[PDB]
This record gives sequence, C-alpha cells and structure tokens, in this order.
Amino acid sequence: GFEGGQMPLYRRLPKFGFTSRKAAITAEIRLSDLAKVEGGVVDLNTLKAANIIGIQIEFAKVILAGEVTTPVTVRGLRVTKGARAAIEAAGGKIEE
Amino acid sequence: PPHRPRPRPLPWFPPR
Amino acid sequence: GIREKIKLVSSAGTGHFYTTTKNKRTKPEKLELKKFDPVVRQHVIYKEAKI
Amino acid sequence: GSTRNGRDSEAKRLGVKRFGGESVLAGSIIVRQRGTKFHAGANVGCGRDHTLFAKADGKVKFEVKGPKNRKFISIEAE
Amino acid sequence: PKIKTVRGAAKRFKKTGKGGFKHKHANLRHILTKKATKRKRHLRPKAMVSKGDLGLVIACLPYA
RNA sequence: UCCAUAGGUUAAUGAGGCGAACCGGGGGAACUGAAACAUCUAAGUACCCCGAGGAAAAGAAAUCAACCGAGAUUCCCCCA
RNA sequence: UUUGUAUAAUGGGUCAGCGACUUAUAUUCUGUAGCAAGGUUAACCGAAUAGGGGAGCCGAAGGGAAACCGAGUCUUAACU
RNA sequence: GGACCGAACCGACUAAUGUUGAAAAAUUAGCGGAUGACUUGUGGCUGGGGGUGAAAGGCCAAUCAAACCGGGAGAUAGCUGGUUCUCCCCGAAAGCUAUUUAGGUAGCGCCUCGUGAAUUCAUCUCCGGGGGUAGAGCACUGUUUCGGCAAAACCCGAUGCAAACUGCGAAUACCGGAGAAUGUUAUCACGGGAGACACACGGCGGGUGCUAACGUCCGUCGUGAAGAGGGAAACAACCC
RNA sequence: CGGAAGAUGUAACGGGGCUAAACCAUGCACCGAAGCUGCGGCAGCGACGCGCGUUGUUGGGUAGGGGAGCGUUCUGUAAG
RNA sequence: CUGCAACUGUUUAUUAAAAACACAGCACUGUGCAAACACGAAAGUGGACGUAUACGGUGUGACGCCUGCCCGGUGCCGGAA
RNA sequence: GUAGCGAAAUUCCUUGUCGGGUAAGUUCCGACCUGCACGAAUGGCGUAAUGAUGGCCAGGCUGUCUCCACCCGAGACUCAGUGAAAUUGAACUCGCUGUGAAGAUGCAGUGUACCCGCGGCAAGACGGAAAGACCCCGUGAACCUUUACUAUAGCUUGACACUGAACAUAUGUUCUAACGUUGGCCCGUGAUCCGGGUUGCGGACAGUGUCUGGUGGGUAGUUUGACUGGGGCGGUCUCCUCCUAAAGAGUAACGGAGGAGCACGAAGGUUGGCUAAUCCUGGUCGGACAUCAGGAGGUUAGUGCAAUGGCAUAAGCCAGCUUGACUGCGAGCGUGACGGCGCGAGCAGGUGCGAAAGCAGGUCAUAGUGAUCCGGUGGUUCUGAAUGGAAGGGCCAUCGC
Ligand SMILES: [K+]
Ligand SMILES: [K+]
Ligand SMILES: [K+]
Ligand SMILES: [K+]
Ligand SMILES: [K+]
Ligand SMILES: [K+]
Ligand SMILES: [K+]
Ligand SMILES: [K+]
Ligand SMILES: [K+]
Ligand SMILES: [K+]
Ligand SMILES: [K+]
Ligand SMILES: [K+]
Ligand SMILES: [K+]
Ligand SMILES: [K+]
Ligand SMILES: [K+]
Ligand SMILES: [K+]
Ligand SMILES: [K+]
Ligand SMILES: [K+]
Ligand SMILES: [K+]
Ligand SMILES: [K+]
Ligand SMILES: [K+]
Ligand SMILES: [K+]
Ligand SMILES: [K+]
Ligand SMILES: [K+]
Ligand SMILES: [K+]
Ligand SMILES: [K+]
Ligand SMILES: [K+]
Ligand SMILES: [K+]
Ligand SMILES: [K+]
Ligand SMILES: [K+]
Ligand SMILES: [K+]
Ligand SMILES: [K+]
Ligand SMILES: [K+]
Ligand SMILES: [K+]
Ligand SMILES: [K+]
Ligand SMILES: [K+]
Ligand SMILES: [K+]
Ligand SMILES: [Mg+2]
Ligand SMILES: [Mg+2]
Ligand SMILES: [Mg+2]
Ligand SMILES: [Mg+2]
Ligand SMILES: [Mg+2]
Ligand SMILES: [Mg+2]
Ligand SMILES: [Mg+2]
Ligand SMILES: [Mg+2]
Ligand SMILES: [Mg+2]
Ligand SMILES: [Mg+2]
Ligand SMILES: [Mg+2]
Ligand SMILES: [Mg+2]
Ligand SMILES: [Mg+2]
Ligand SMILES: [Mg+2]
Ligand SMILES: [Mg+2]
Ligand SMILES: [Mg+2]
Ligand SMILES: [Mg+2]
Ligand SMILES: [Mg+2]
Ligand SMILES: [Mg+2]
Ligand SMILES: [Mg+2]
Ligand SMILES: [Mg+2]
Ligand SMILES: [Mg+2]
Ligand SMILES: [Mg+2]
Ligand SMILES: [Mg+2]
Ligand SMILES: [Mg+2]
Ligand SMILES: [Mg+2]
Ligand SMILES: [Mg+2]
Ligand SMILES: [Mg+2]
Ligand SMILES: [Mg+2]
Ligand SMILES: [Mg+2]
Ligand SMILES: [Mg+2]
Ligand SMILES: [Mg+2]
Ligand SMILES: [Mg+2]
Ligand SMILES: [Mg+2]
Ligand SMILES: [Mg+2]
Ligand SMILES: [Mg+2]
Ligand SMILES: [Mg+2]
Ligand SMILES: [Mg+2]
Ligand SMILES: [Mg+2]
Ligand SMILES: [Mg+2]
Ligand SMILES: [Mg+2]
Ligand SMILES: [Mg+2]
Ligand SMILES: [Mg+2]
Ligand SMILES: [Mg+2]
Ligand SMILES: [Mg+2]
Ligand SMILES: [Mg+2]
Ligand SMILES: [Mg+2]
Ligand SMILES: [Mg+2]
Ligand SMILES: [Mg+2]
Ligand SMILES: [Mg+2]
Ligand SMILES: [Mg+2]
Ligand SMILES: [Mg+2]
Ligand SMILES: [Mg+2]
Ligand SMILES: [Mg+2]
Ligand SMILES: [Mg+2]
Ligand SMILES: [Mg+2]
Ligand SMILES: [Mg+2]
Ligand SMILES: [Mg+2]
Ligand SMILES: [Mg+2]
Ligand SMILES: [Mg+2]
Ligand SMILES: [Mg+2]
Ligand SMILES: [Mg+2]
Ligand SMILES: [Mg+2]
Ligand SMILES: [Mg+2]
Ligand SMILES: [Mg+2]
Ligand SMILES: [Mg+2]
Ligand SMILES: [Mg+2]
Ligand SMILES: [Mg+2]
Ligand SMILES: [Mg+2]
Ligand SMILES: [Mg+2]
Repeated sequence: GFEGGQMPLYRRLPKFGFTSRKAAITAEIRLSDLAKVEGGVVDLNTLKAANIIGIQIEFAKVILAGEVTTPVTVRGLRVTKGARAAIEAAGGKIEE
Repeated sequence: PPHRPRPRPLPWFPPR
Repeated sequence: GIREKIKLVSSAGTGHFYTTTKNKRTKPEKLELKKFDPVVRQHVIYKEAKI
Repeated sequence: GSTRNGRDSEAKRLGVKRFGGESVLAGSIIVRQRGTKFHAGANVGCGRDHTLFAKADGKVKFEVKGPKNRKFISIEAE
Repeated sequence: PKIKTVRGAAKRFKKTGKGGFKHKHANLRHILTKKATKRKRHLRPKAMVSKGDLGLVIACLPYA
C-alpha cells in the first residue's frame, strides 16, 4: 500500500457500506442442484442433507441457472420468476 | 584557516 | 470570508433543502426563492433558515 | 539577496484538438481556447468556457467569413 | 501463516464480476455548498479502480 | 494482674536443599514496528519471584442457542 | 564505486580450508499431470505412503450500502 | 605556628630522552609540600541514573556525559562493503508526477517474457489543417534620433529598437486523410518479471553567468553510459 | 611582418627534419578499420519443401528479463 | 614595575595546577525538635544522643573603605471580601 | 548607573592619544575618557604577606646566539652468536614536457641509463598508522537545557472512608471512647527493639487509603520540516496570468514580471432597447477638468478584482418580468501516474422569460482552495445480535475544527 508517503489510495478514498448479517445466512440454489436432493422434495433441510447449502443457512432462493428435467416440489424456498417457469415447465410445483 | 585538528592518540586495545 | 452559509428549506414540509451563502450585513432580509422540490416534484417556495 | 519572482500556474493544455478534415463524433471537443479566437460555425457549439465542440458527426472545416475575417469552425455532415 | 487483509482497504473496495474493484469517489464528505450540483451528482455513483492502481489494491486484498 | 492471657520448657510429627524442560500464580521491560512519534505495537514476550506435579491447569452451566435445540473440562482440524 | 578510474579513489601479502537469496506457511501467475461442471479432502481412523473420513474449501451468477431482486440488477417518479 | 630551610615520605612545575619504550604514563636533571585541611598499613561501608566528588563531568579494577558480565538479541541500519560454474537470445534508465521528499520509495514512461486483436506502426509522395517562432515591421504597447508647422507637445515627415510590441510572416515540426514500396510486427491491449528515478560530453535553439568555466538550468538530436576496431601524438562523450 | 613576458628541460609541428616534407587549386594513384567482399565454421529467428534439406535475415552489451546446460555431495535404480 | 587570587591547601590517575575549587570571614533564608533536610513503596536511619550562640540550603570570599537607584517582569512571602 | 574604577583578564575602531623606558617598544608602566560592550556580595575599589601563577625591565651569568671548534663516554660501522616489526595486487619500480578521473616509475613524445651491494639524506612513491574528529547527510545515537510536547515521583487542595458524643448559633466550643504519642512507670526480660499493662498528654484533629484540582525539567519518553550552486541566515512551499517555451501539447533554474485565498438574489435568467474613449467649437455661477449642444473620431472605452485571450449578433450599458444559481441523467470528448479536474449536445420531470423561433442546469473565460478518518444536523419503502421496539450502523442531503 505504501506509495512513498503520498496518502495511499486506500486512505484517500472514503469507506462505504455496512455488512449484512442476513446475507451470511442466505444462499442461492441453481436449477441444476434440484435433482441432487433425495426424494424430489426441495426444502431447506433436504438441500443441507445434499450438501447444497451450508448448515447455518436459513433462507435460500432458487435461481434460473442450469436446467431442471425431472419434476420437483419446491417447498419453503423463494424462487425467481425464471426459475418458477422452469420448474413448472418440468412438471414441478412451488409451495409457499 | 586550519583544515585538520592537530594529531592525537588512540585508546589502547588488546593487540594481536 | 464574510458571506455565511444558509439553508433554504422547502415550504412543502418535505425536509428537502438547498444551501447557499449570503452577505448578512448588506442584505439582512430573508432570502425566498421558488425552487424545485424533488420529494413532491413541484416548484415550491423555499425560505431561509440557519445552517 | 533573494528573488520576488518564482511563481507560475499550471499549463492548461489549450489549443486545437481536431484539425481540418478530421472525422469527429458528436460531442468531440475541437478547440479549447480562452475567448473565441475561433467561432462556432455550422454544427458546432460553444461551451461556457468557449470550448468548440461537434454537435454532429462529420469532418472538421475551418473557414474565414465576414468583413472582420473571423475564423469559423464547422462540421461538414459526412 | 495466512496473509492478512489490509482491513482499511476492505472497507473501501469491493470486487466486481470481471475481477475489478469498485470504490466510492473522494470529495463528497463535506464542503458541499461551493461545489456545483453537476460535480456532486457525478461523484455519487461508485467508480472502478484504474489500471495503475489495481496492483496496489490486489496486494492489499488477497482474499477479495 | 485476681482469674486469665502473653511468655517459658519438654515431647511427638512435619518442613527447609537440589533438579533440563513442561505447568499455575505474583511482578513485568525495552529495543523494534508505525518508514519521525506520544495512543497503539513489540507483549503480558524477555526477565525476576512464589508454588506444584508427573503432568499441571481447567472442569460438571446463574453455558450456549434461537422458539428448533445442545448439554462439564482439555486437545486437534475447520469456520476465518 | 561512478557521469567518468592506469588512476595518486576502495579492497586484497600469499596459499589452503570455510564464508552470502534459505526455510515454513499463506497467496497470485506460468509450466506440467489428474479429474472436469465439477475438483479436492483436513484433523482423525487405519499396522497400513492403501483404504476410510467431503467437516470444509474453491468453482459453476451477478447487481445493490442494504432489505432485496436475479441473467439480470442498481440508479431514477421513469428511463430513449 | 594549616611558621621557615631541608632528607625520608607525599606530590608532579620545567626540559631533554623515550614514543614497534626498560615502562599501555617512565627515566635523568632540576621542582612543590614536608606537625598537617599531613602521610601511611590493616580491616570496614557507600553500587550504576546509583555511589563518591576542596567540582575536573573527576573517579568507581589500564574501561566512564552513565562501569562490567550475561540476557531481550540475529535490536534496528532508506547506509557502506561483499555476493561463488557455463553458454545462448533480447536489453534499459538516470525522465514525469507525489512524497518530513530530495543519495529512499510509489504510479506512469523506458526493458523483458507471454497471450490476444488490426495491412496496426515507420519512411516517402500527394491532399486537408491550425499556428505566430525565425525573419520583418512600427498602425498598436513602450522606447529612440532629427526636422517641417504651432498654442516648444500634437498635426505633417524622415530614422532606429523590443522575451513579456504585432495592421505581417516562413522553414521545420505536429494532427488528419489517401497511395506505393520496404521493414527484424517495429503499433495497440492485457498479463508474469524487472531495473531505473546521481547522468556526462558534443551539435543546434535558449534562460542564467562575464555570449567566463571540463559552470549551471531547460528543449531537441548524437555519442559515452552499456560499444570494441581505425583516426585525432597520448585523449569515455569529437571524426570514421 | 611587428604588436608577442614565466616559473624542473628543448617543450605552442609528437620527434627527426622540411623552403616543401608549407599553403591554395585541380587531378590521378596508393595506404588505411574488428566497415564491406572472399573462403570455412557455429548459433537464433523466419520462410520454403519433407526431424532433415534449401534459402533470407540476425548474433557489441551494464542494470535487468528470458532460454539451455556443466560439475559437486547425498537417495533410488544397486545384493547390479 | 605591574595583572589575578588574601593566605596554607585542592584539582582534570594518563596533554590543562591555574586567575579554577576550597577557605576563615560575611549575608540571606529555612528549621521549635517526632526540626528543616536527606537515604528509604515502608519500618527505620542520618541530621544529633545536637536544640536557634543549633542545624540545613544558597550566594559572596582574609582584611580596609564600602555596597547606590528600580518591586514593572519572574520567584518568594502575606492578605482574602 | 551613585561611589569607585576605566583602551582594563572587559576597548570593536586600535599599534587610540599623551608621557616614561629603548638607537629603534603592536608588549610594559603612568595618564586621558570617546566605558563598541566597567560598576558595587553571579560584589566595587584598595591592599602588607604569599604564588612551580600572567605581563614587562635591569644587574650578574653564560655555546641561547654571532659561529662554531675540540675532547670524553653510549650507540652508529665491522666481526661472531641470537634474531623482531609496521607494510605488501603484481613488478623487468629512470628524467623531462605533454596527456589523462584534471599534480604519472607505468600513457605519448623525447632524453638519459652496463649488472649488483654498502654507508648516508629524506624531495616523491598524493609514503606507513587510525572506514576524517572539521563539513554535510541519516525522518541515526547519547547526554545536557528550558516559559518545546506529553507524562510523572514529590509537594499541595478538597470529597468520601477509618470517624464518635454533647451543646450553642453549615460554623464554633466542650467531651472521650476510635486514633496518635519519638512522655512517665510496670511486665515479658539479663533488652534505648518490640508487645502488653497502667497513667499522662494530644484527640475526632493528626495521619493513612480511594477519588480530585493545583504545582511539578525533580525524573522520563520524545519532537525540533524540506528546497538550497556546501550548510546556516534570508527567501520559498498551494492556486491563477504573462514571458523564458525553439509558430500543436508539454517543458527547468534561489530565471523575468504580476495576482488569488473572493464578490454578487443581482453583478444570475430572459425579453426589449442602447453604444464608448479622447479632442475641437459655443455656452450662467463654472475654473485645465462637472452638466448642455453640435462636429471629428471609431472602441484608442467598458468588462466586480491580476494578466492574457476574448467581446458590436456585443460578453459593454439601460429597463420590464423573473429564480434554470432547477431535480434525475447524459451520447461523446478534453486533461491528469493516480486521487481527480473540465467541456457537453440530447432525454425525463417541473419552471422562468418571450407573440413566437427560442434561450436559461449561475456569472466573458481562466485564481477564490483541502483528501481520508472521527464527529454534528435533517431526511430515509435499508439494517436492527432470541422476538417487538429502540440504541447504534448504512444510504441521501448538509455542517464543523
Ligand atoms: K516504544
Ligand atoms: K522507521
Ligand atoms: K527517531
Ligand atoms: K566517488
Ligand atoms: K583515500
Ligand atoms: K508459488
Ligand atoms: K496448476
Ligand atoms: K442495464
Ligand atoms: K584499607
Ligand atoms: K548506568
Ligand atoms: K574490571
Ligand atoms: K517510480
Ligand atoms: K510488462
Ligand atoms: K512603434
Ligand atoms: K544538449
Ligand atoms: K550505441
Ligand atoms: K606577580
Ligand atoms: K580583593
Ligand atoms: K601548582
Ligand atoms: K578546580
Ligand atoms: K522588580
Ligand atoms: K515582584
Ligand atoms: K579608557
Ligand atoms: K567592555
Ligand atoms: K548571586
Ligand atoms: K571586600
Ligand atoms: K603557583
Ligand atoms: K615515454
Ligand atoms: K633526461
Ligand atoms: K622521502
Ligand atoms: K494513651
Ligand atoms: K482527621
Ligand atoms: K518537570
Ligand atoms: K542550484
Ligand atoms: K558552489
Ligand atoms: K439580470
Ligand atoms: K435584467
Ligand atoms: Mg458440507
Ligand atoms: Mg500559463
Ligand atoms: Mg455525508
Ligand atoms: Mg518507528
Ligand atoms: Mg513427584
Ligand atoms: Mg488438577
Ligand atoms: Mg566523483
Ligand atoms: Mg582510461
Ligand atoms: Mg603508483
Ligand atoms: Mg588503487
Ligand atoms: Mg569508500
Ligand atoms: Mg590495502
Ligand atoms: Mg451474489
Ligand atoms: Mg610549614
Ligand atoms: Mg594528585
Ligand atoms: Mg625527579
Ligand atoms: Mg621544605
Ligand atoms: Mg566542562
Ligand atoms: Mg580507570
Ligand atoms: Mg543512557
Ligand atoms: Mg526482540
Ligand atoms: Mg546485527
Ligand atoms: Mg542487441
Ligand atoms: Mg506529508
Ligand atoms: Mg526577431
Ligand atoms: Mg530521487
Ligand atoms: Mg534526478
Ligand atoms: Mg539533464
Ligand atoms: Mg548552447
Ligand atoms: Mg557540466
Ligand atoms: Mg559551456
Ligand atoms: Mg552506471
Ligand atoms: Mg570507441
Ligand atoms: Mg580509439
Ligand atoms: Mg592511438
Ligand atoms: Mg626554459
Ligand atoms: Mg582488415
Ligand atoms: Mg563484419
Ligand atoms: Mg559464410
Ligand atoms: Mg555485430
Ligand atoms: Mg549478445
Ligand atoms: Mg594588563
Ligand atoms: Mg591562591
Ligand atoms: Mg600553594
Ligand atoms: Mg592531566
Ligand atoms: Mg601537568
Ligand atoms: Mg567567587
Ligand atoms: Mg596602546
Ligand atoms: Mg606611545
Ligand atoms: Mg630587550
Ligand atoms: Mg595602563
Ligand atoms: Mg563584571
Ligand atoms: Mg546591590
Ligand atoms: Mg550582585
Ligand atoms: Mg571576587
Ligand atoms: Mg651480526
Ligand atoms: Mg605531469
Ligand atoms: Mg641504500
Ligand atoms: Mg633521517
Ligand atoms: Mg597516507
Ligand atoms: Mg568515513
Ligand atoms: Mg528531558
Ligand atoms: Mg523509543
Ligand atoms: Mg536540508
Ligand atoms: Mg507551445
Ligand atoms: Mg514547437
Ligand atoms: Mg522533459
Ligand atoms: Mg456579469
Ligand atoms: Mg432485537
Ligand atoms: Mg438482545
């Protein structure tokens, strides 16, 4: 960081933002991961058992990433608009 | 003016 | 360095303000200008207040 | 003794940025100047500091018009 | 031992998708009345660290 | 000083000293780094002192957790 | 060592022996090998350089200070 | 009698010698005190920011503006020195900017290695450009000399001068476009590794200095640096 | 041509010497470098044909970057 | 003949012996005794088995003639509404 | 600034001037006063005696000298025995003039020189010795100073604690029972310690702990800039304009010249209008210059403040109406190593002026400034450590030293 005595870049620029505690316990699930659970019911606990999300994750979002071929029942998770389309197209259903 | 001090002695050290 | 900083506060009660300077000796009367208040999105009267 | 001089200001990089026949995009600064040594002709704007800039794409053209023999810069839409 | 993050740098820079860094502009903390609105408006959004500076930033943030 | 107590004498039992490291506790620097330096660092380190053991110390929730639960202490790998 | 040294600048009397870019961990890049949308296990268990152990870590998604949204997102009342 | 002269004894004023000494403070000849605030033996006490000092920062084991020994300890050293076998390819810089910075360091420029994208870049020819330098000039801003007219200035003339004068104005240079030929891809981007940020002289354009300096400070080219060979008696920087 | 004096020794053509062996002009010969050419050899980079051939071009270097090797001690190969 | 220091003393072991230090004498000041003051986290000890004609600190430096003006500044002493 | 003293251990000018001493006296002695810059216990002036003390003069004396000679011893020298040292890149190790990292045994040119000892001398080998002590530098060290900065021992103040009781009106007096006693006597005890006892005297004071203001070079840790034709002293340090600057940009010096550290709710916006200086001629007070009229002139004026570039379609001057000195953005471009700084058509919202086309995101342009951290104020569809809140944090606006 030392620049010969000139105020270094990381000191002449301002600090910004704060760190969310909620972000640390939130995860994202790819469509490609929905097939890796056991039973075809994607909930928070089945995702953990399948090593998809960490043990201390409380919230998870399914996003449109990869593909989903099989029918899966997503229960309790948030799902993006695009992911909702993909899951329902594959024969799955989203329970709130 | 003088550009050198007048010569002086050194302290004794164990020689070898 | 005689001109003091002032704030012009919105009369719309939005809490939105502009800042400017003012020579308080020469012009003691309060500054009052219609300016755009972005909170209500209208030109409203803005009136002088302490910075 | 000493000196009472020893001061100057930073150089301001004025002057012509795009010469005759150069193709410029709209927005391009053509000349930076103090006061209007050059005046804005067709498709050229004059900024608050008398910067001349292209208001359209095209080629820069210098020209002398009028009785005073004033220098105009214009953009030939190309 | 593990390299230590320069903690001050981590509060000022955030890594973007293609691996650059964003930062907040200097000169918008105070003395705002004298500055033109245009100047201030252009300092509001976050900017990207420049090529010359990336090396310095990267060194400070080994786990970014 | 009236009882008494302090004091005195005898007996029995025990202690003291040494030891490379490790361990607990009482005290506790500075050079150095910060491109100077005082907050800060070095470091509760070096060193001094007391105590102890084959290990020591710690230890059986007025602990965590998060509305689900776990279940003393110590040590190792993660978390980072 | 210097702009520059036969320099009258430095160093060496000579010989023999010794005498200076290392090691650990983290991190990034290059080469190379394995496997590949996956890759790899740590401590530990195991007589096992085997085998177990996937706790974890990195990667396959980003945007935003954040809630949050998500192939988008932020900005803005809204974007050509 | 802190009296006098003077040996022992205690000192140490002068000179010579000695200075790898006979000696890490002496010898020789002279010199001061010599009943006293004298001198000396033996033992004891005071300990390091501490002692002790009729005070010189003196003395505290040949050591003193903070003893010695061991430890923290391989303190720190932007400084000096030194850094060990071979061959091949390329090959700098001594600049800018910032710096409690100036002999340090950082980003950029310049080197190297790698990856990627353009007939990219260079030379010349033609075409399109802006210019205010050289030169010149004197309407302007100033300065200057002499005349003709006048209440001895202007007006009317002649004559010079200018980095900070311009009613003028090149050569070159620079920017852009087009075209051929040639060229070690020489241009640009990104990434790995640097070094360097004391420059020197010569030519040309200048500031400074005395149009002094092997002087100093810029611009630009060349050489030295990091380049041997031939020439200039000898001679980094000149000529080839 | 005079103007024109300096300190160790000629000492202000490098020396001898020179009336050209000086100067000016013109010319033609020759000498002269690690330049260029010739002959032989090595290496880099690139074409071109199939690792080899043919051909162009390049090969002074400090800091420094890149590439490729030699040799030393020790372990396996080696109860060889 | 003259400077300096009254004097005898002391001093830079090892380049300075002096006009430097000390000194008797002088003055100011503190100190009432469990003294002030000093060494010491303290206990204590020195001062002193002393007691203001005593003790500590400070300056001056035999003796002779003397020691002028300034209390604004800084210190010290005293006052307190 | 007295007495006293004064060219002085003090006098720069200065060898002051005068007198004495010498043939000749920057020293000496006596004076003078023009004391650069004496002066009364950091004492003034005198002073017998004393001094290995400083200065000056004379007699005596002399090899100190004119100017050395001779002699006696110890070395030196030769022989026998023993046998060091510093230094040392390698040496086949001459003069001169030139050259050259600028003072040559080693280069050039040239002169001279058979090989090798021994006694001597010191001109050179920038001879040997000690990583210059001067000088500068290092964001080195030490110790010393102080009205440098920051602490702190000590000293001192008050509050609370140990610490209680009466009485009178927070303050005083009295009391004894805490506490003190370095008073006396008794015991432990053969004891100037210590403890206990008795008694006296002090007495809720003193003293100690915690907290607290003051004082605090007594002690400690540190700081005390850079540039610079060496350093110091002086000047300078950021920004703007011109010249140096070589007709694109940029370009240095302790080069040559000047400015800034603001101003303005109009001096900003817009619409409509307008055009200067200076001189000449005439005219009450009125004059060289006030205001009026006409002419010439043509911007020689004006522009809020330097200079430069601009300005008549005016950017100059006057009036009407105003708040665009707007909010969200921004194709593109300029200029910086970077942090940054600048120009900008156009788009959305809402506005002003104008009949309208239009113009307006401050001012003819270029100076008028300061990062980050910490903190303040207002707002906020963010966050809120079990949960609901809140604190705190974020974001937007803005402020401070
Ligand atoms: K420290
Ligand atoms: K440092
Ligand atoms: K320091
Ligand atoms: K040197
Ligand atoms: K030397
Ligand atoms: K590595
Ligand atoms: K790899
Ligand atoms: K977008
Ligand atoms: K003794
Ligand atoms: K010490
Ligand atoms: K010793
Ligand atoms: K650099
Ligand atoms: K590179
Ligand atoms: K003229
Ligand atoms: K040059
Ligand atoms: K070259
Ligand atoms: K005398
Ligand atoms: K006297
Ligand atoms: K003496
Ligand atoms: K003394
Ligand atoms: K006074
Ligand atoms: K006083
Ligand atoms: K006098
Ligand atoms: K004087
Ligand atoms: K005194
Ligand atoms: K006296
Ligand atoms: K004496
Ligand atoms: K020769
Ligand atoms: K000769
Ligand atoms: K000699
Ligand atoms: K009592
Ligand atoms: K009390
Ligand atoms: K103090
Ligand atoms: K200079
Ligand atoms: K000089
Ligand atoms: K206006
Ligand atoms: K107006
Ligand atoms: Mg897992
Ligand atoms: Mg300028
Ligand atoms: Mg803010
Ligand atoms: Mg430091
Ligand atoms: Mg045991
Ligand atoms: Mg135990
Ligand atoms: Mg040199
Ligand atoms: Mg040479
Ligand atoms: Mg030599
Ligand atoms: Mg040498
Ligand atoms: Mg050296
Ligand atoms: Mg040597
Ligand atoms: Mg994400
Ligand atoms: Mg006597
Ligand atoms: Mg003695
Ligand atoms: Mg003797
Ligand atoms: Mg005697
Ligand atoms: Mg002294
Ligand atoms: Mg000694
Ligand atoms: Mg010390
Ligand atoms: Mg250490
Ligand atoms: Mg060391
Ligand atoms: Mg090459
Ligand atoms: Mg600074
Ligand atoms: Mg000219
Ligand atoms: Mg430098
Ligand atoms: Mg330099
Ligand atoms: Mg240069
Ligand atoms: Mg020149
Ligand atoms: Mg030079
Ligand atoms: Mg010259
Ligand atoms: Mg060099
Ligand atoms: Mg050469
Ligand atoms: Mg040559
Ligand atoms: Mg030659
Ligand atoms: Mg001669
Ligand atoms: Mg040849
Ligand atoms: Mg050749
Ligand atoms: Mg060949
Ligand atoms: Mg070659
Ligand atoms: Mg080579
Ligand atoms: Mg005298
Ligand atoms: Mg005496
Ligand atoms: Mg005596
Ligand atoms: Mg001595
Ligand atoms: Mg002596
Ligand atoms: Mg005295
Ligand atoms: Mg005299
Ligand atoms: Mg006289
Ligand atoms: Mg005489
Ligand atoms: Mg006299
Ligand atoms: Mg005096
Ligand atoms: Mg007095
Ligand atoms: Mg006095
Ligand atoms: Mg006296
Ligand atoms: Mg012999
Ligand atoms: Mg010579
Ligand atoms: Mg000889
Ligand atoms: Mg001799
Ligand atoms: Mg020498
Ligand atoms: Mg040295
Ligand atoms: Mg101190
Ligand atoms: Mg320190
Ligand atoms: Mg300096
Ligand atoms: Mg230019
Ligand atoms: Mg040019
Ligand atoms: Mg340059
Ligand atoms: Mg205006
Ligand atoms: Mg809560
Ligand atoms: Mg809570």
